[PDB]
Amino acid sequence: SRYTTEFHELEKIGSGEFGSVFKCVKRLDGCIYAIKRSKKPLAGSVDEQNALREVYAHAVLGQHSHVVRYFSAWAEDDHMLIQNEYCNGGSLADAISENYRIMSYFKEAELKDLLLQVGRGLRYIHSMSLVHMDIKPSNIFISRKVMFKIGDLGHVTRISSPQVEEGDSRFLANEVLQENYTHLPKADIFALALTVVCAAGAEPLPRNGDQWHEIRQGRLPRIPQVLSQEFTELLKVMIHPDPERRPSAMALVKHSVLLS
Ligand SMILES: C=CCn1c(=O)c2cnc(Nc3ccc(N4CCOCC4)cc3)nc2n1-c1cccc(C(C)(C)O)n1
Ligand SMILES: [Cl-]
Repeated sequence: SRYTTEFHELEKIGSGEFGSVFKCVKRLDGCIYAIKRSKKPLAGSVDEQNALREVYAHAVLGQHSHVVRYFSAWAEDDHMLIQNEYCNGGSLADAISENYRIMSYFKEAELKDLLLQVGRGLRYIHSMSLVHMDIKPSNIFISRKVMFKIGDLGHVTRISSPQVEEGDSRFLANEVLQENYTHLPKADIFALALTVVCAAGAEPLPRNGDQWHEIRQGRLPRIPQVLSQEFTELLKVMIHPDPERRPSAMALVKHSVLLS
């Protein structure tokens, strides 16, 4: 078994319908990797398509400091395995949860730094004519003096040849729900805005109903902390009903409120 042979299992760091993810040390180089191990999905199924989007996403992407690095992927024992960079700070979701537990928080300064860094990742992905389509706190990973990296490329698709498996409904732009895929990069921007709103301490986001529509009308959820009217205005325009009014990733990373 390549998995057993090449790696030693240290700790389970994820589990779900996707299988499990393990912190592993690679015997040859002594480095830590995050390795996802899943039942090989039924051929011609949602999970296979999702799985194919991820491998073929790296085929295009390669390497960037704000995208979780991919090293290898293989299949054995009717399981599939993908070997990714290990980010020692867990996901933004874990960090948000821990903030609530010990009652800490991300400074506004740190919200802007999160926005800029994930923005740089998106700028790169979009420049390769791809879109992530599942930006949310659980898919942003932290290396710790802090690097935010975009992970979980299973929903990644082409801009020009749009093939869309919808992301989490809590972070999903209305136009994607309306099967309008003419500006998918702006759907990532919408989701990033709500991701920062979660980090800023907002209540849990709605999965549907009134509050869900209220957000897609361009109204931010309640943020309990003191954010400048200017940083707020940036987050508001990022969830603009009209996706063409939302800034692109490249406009985002060059925005004044973010510099630097
Ligand atoms: C290889 C799979 C994707 N993935 C990375 O590329 C990837 C890269 N880095 C870390 N670092 C890290 C993650 C959690 C912890 N915690 C340990 C204490 O309990 C709370 C979780 C610590 C480190 N994780 C990564 N991944 C990971 C891990 C778990 C779930 C998932 C998904 C599939 C999105 O649900 N992904
Ligand atoms: Cl666009």
